[PDB]
Amino acid sequence: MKLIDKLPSFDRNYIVEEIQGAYDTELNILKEDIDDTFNQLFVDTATWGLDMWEDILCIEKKELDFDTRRSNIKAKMRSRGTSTIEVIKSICEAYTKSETDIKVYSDEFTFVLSFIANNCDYKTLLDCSDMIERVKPAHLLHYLEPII
Amino acid sequence: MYSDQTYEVIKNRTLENINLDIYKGEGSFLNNMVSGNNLELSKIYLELSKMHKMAFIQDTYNQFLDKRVNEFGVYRKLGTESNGEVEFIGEKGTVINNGTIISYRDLLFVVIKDVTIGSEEGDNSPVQALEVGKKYNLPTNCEFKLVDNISGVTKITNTRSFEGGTDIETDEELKERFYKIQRNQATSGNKAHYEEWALEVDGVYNVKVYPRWDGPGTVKVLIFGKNNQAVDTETIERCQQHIDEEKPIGPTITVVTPLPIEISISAVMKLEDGYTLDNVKESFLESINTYFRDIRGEIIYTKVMGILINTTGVHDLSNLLINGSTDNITINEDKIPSVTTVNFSE
Amino acid sequence: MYSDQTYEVIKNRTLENINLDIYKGEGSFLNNMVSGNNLELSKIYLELSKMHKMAFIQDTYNQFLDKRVNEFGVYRKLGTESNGEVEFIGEKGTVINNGTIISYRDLLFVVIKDVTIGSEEGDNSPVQALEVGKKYNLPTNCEFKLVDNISGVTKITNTRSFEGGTDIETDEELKERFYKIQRNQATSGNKAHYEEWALEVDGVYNVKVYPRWDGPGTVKVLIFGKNNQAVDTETIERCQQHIDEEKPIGPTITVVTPLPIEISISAVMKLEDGYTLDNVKESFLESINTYFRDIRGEIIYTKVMGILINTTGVHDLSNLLINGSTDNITINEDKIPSVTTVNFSE
Repeated sequence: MKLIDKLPSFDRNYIVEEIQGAYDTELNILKEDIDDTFNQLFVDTATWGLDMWEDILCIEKKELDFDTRRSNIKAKMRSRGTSTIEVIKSICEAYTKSETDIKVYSDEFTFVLSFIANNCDYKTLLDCSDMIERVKPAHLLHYLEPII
Repeated sequence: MYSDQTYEVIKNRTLENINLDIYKGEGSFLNNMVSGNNLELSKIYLELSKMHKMAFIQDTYNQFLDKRVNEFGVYRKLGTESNGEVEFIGEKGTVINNGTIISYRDLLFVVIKDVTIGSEEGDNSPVQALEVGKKYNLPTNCEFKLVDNISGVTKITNTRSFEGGTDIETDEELKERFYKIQRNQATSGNKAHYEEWALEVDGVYNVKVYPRWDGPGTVKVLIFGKNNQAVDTETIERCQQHIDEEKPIGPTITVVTPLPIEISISAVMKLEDGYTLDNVKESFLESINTYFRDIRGEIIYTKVMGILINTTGVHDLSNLLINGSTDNITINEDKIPSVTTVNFSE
Repeated sequence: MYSDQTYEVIKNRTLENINLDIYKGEGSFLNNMVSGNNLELSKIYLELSKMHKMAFIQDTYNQFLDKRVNEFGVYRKLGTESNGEVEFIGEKGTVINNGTIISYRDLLFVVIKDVTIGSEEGDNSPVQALEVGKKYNLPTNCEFKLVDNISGVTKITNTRSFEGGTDIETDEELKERFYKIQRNQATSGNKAHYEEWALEVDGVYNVKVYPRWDGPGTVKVLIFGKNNQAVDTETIERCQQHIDEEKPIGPTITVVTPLPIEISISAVMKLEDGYTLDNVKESFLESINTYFRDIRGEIIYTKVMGILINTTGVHDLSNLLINGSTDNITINEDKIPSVTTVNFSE
């Protein structure tokens, strides 16, 4: 309807109306595609574009939900760093499933964690120790101590 | 590219794309049919050009930056309303309830607590700005006017300048704040990151970190209050728990405060006419307090005697003694002089 | 979806959507104009697909990737210019002021210190490379040429090799660093954070961190150059001082560089017709150099023999020895094989 308004008066026949109606339907399709792509640009409004966001994050996860994917993307970015000892203690006590006391000496640069042996298994203890070392500073050394 | 893409260029391109029996010329039916769609495509090209600018992190709008920071978590600051205290002058016994609004010029302000004129509680009531902005930070001695007329109230003025009025954080300021946050992260050893948490306490303004004070891994925290005046014990404690909350893994942390140093002085001087011992004493103690504030390093005997003779009312002085000696007094670190004894004899 | 819509599908859709009493055939004027419009629309759809690719910047390199990396906090390390000192030889009393320009081949250099030939301050003046790049790291005893002719100056040579010319950043290196950081789950005070600190330094292609190498509070930091090469002592010093600026206070950090392993080759080889010793020696030198670049583990005496016989102009060889032996030699960590002696005879 836009072009026929722009088009001259003597071209007001039915053929022009039909062709311009088809072109206007094509315009609507194109503009809704443009809007969908612009939504895909933003993380919140993207639906199928989150795959490349995950690829940039270098983490591969099976598709579960768009909101879940966005939450995982938000979690992957920053949200790192243990501000104090309490962060590491709280993270480790989840694996140990028991209270843990720390005896840390600045002169020794030594970290020690005491936990009940019966509560936490050997394999999960090794996994928790590897995760701690992944978090624990290179100079510091953490000691896993099972209470007998 | 997009600048090259225009209605005429794509018109010629599409005319070349279509080869057909009928001749192509200006004013042709098919010419107009193609031209309209090519104008549409030029509009689409302009939209696609704007796609680039709106997709970029720079030169974003309010909603674009809002989405980016919601992804990043560095939320924009909306500003704070100005806060101040005004004095109500009028008929005694007049009661002004809470929620009353006072207007100075075109600005609008609201009174928080009830104030009674002539009451024992006083005629001063805190006033908070209705909206955020630095324009609400009214200075001292502003004659506030009631928006709604209240009998018994005549004049309203503020004894203190209004503070707290902060503008809305613009896009660019939050942008460089986010960039600085991304470039620099909290670290254990960099004294800037550690002293940042200590500086978050308003009482202290200078923070010093002393590495290797009790062996390896030992960090000594030195803080300075207002103009290097010791803060209260509760302030030291709360700073201690705060820094411990943000301290790294397994340090030994000790917080110290500036230590006042007593000063005892004694001198024999001849006072000028019309000047007593109390006047020269107060003037010299004020001057020497200023000097103690501005002195760095050891106490200088000659500076002290010069500021003493420069004190008005001093004609001739002799036998100036500071803490039992006339030599320069060495000031240790984190120590400030404090006048305790003044012995002036005429 | 831009990919869902394709040339022929949208062509047929446009043809079908309008009901025509006119028969539609191939090569028709209506068909030709529909084909032209479809060509333009397919160009638009391809451009939209390219814009989507640019937004996700997967394959093609563009400013979008660099800006997004800057959003994530990683910065493109442009590099540092090479630094060195040259000797001015000529008539005594000539003064070479600051900013003097000296050119070696295509490379351009600038004099940093005002040096007078024959003065008590010496004839040596520091020279900094005018551009960033490893090509400016000239070896010692290189002859430099004055861009601007100065009377009384004859010879310009450097007593030592130039250093400090870190290579200019490439998009591939930045992308690899971003990707490895993406795998890296860093933490304030963890091995990943230290290796990221090492990555912040110019010329640090590879990072190796060894925790508790000496036990309590000790970190062993190992770095490599391009293609697992050594790094100059200046780069190590800059890296360690930057780390100490950001590292936790108290840990002991040791930064080292790989050291080469010298080898000597002795063999009796019957040369082919028309080939001299120098040509085959140079060809075998190139072959063994690229083999060392492509080697991993230990040098294999059999690979050495094969890469010697495959050399052009080599007919029959005998008694091949690497360091006087036919046994494979282990190439340990932070160690590379270096060719020092080549002994070939017929």
